[PDB]
Amino acid sequence: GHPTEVLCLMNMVLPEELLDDEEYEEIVEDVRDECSKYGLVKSIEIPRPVDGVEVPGCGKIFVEFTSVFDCQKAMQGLTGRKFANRVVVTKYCDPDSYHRRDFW
Amino acid sequence: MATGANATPLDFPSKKRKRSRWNQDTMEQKTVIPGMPTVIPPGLTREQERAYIVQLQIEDLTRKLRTGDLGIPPNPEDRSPSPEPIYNSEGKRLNTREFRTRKKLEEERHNLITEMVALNPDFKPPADYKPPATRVCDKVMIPQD
Repeated sequence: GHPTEVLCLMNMVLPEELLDDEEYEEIVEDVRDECSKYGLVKSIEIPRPVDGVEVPGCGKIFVEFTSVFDCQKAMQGLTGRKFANRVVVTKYCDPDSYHRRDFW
Repeated sequence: MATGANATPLDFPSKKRKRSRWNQDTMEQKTVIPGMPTVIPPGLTREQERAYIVQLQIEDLTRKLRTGDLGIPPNPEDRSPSPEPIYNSEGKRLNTREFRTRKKLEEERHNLITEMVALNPDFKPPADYKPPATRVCDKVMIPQD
């Protein structure tokens, strides 16, 4: 009673990082190629506060998956890892909220 | 071919094998294994979610101060030199770097402690964490009516 459709990626992105063009392209690209190892990933939604435009809420990103099958086998292997020096808290997200970027 | 061709830009998928973005052990050899799921269960609150997340970060932070597991520096390329916001009268000559790192770690943990205690009043902080204010005198006095 948890699988929805899209994967969630928390505790692995700071607002001081999602503000640079180098850091951004580094996360979106890597996170993409990685997420595309357990199945198929439609897209990826990662906030990018414009000079601090979307800071009040920044810190949580994710990817739009195609099926919960691979989404499950993915998060089950992403939990307990480390983006750099902090344990990544992975979870599940509703495709609906994703579309509206409601972040729920 | 009929008329003209569009084709595709030549670019093979990179960022596959160069920099690990899903490690677990740093500063030392891989042997210390953290065993705790991060996924959050269906049927909680936004406050409790943080408490569950932060508890894991608190223990992992404490792990860091306990063994010295830092791994990568907070600022690899330092910005423009800037002093401290806190007023300090004087420091030790033997102790300063060590403490700066370890205390900073405690502050990371404490940041989460304060948050988790606010989110959950029943939360039990780690034993090494001490409540601020050393206080004066011995025990409590007696108010008379």
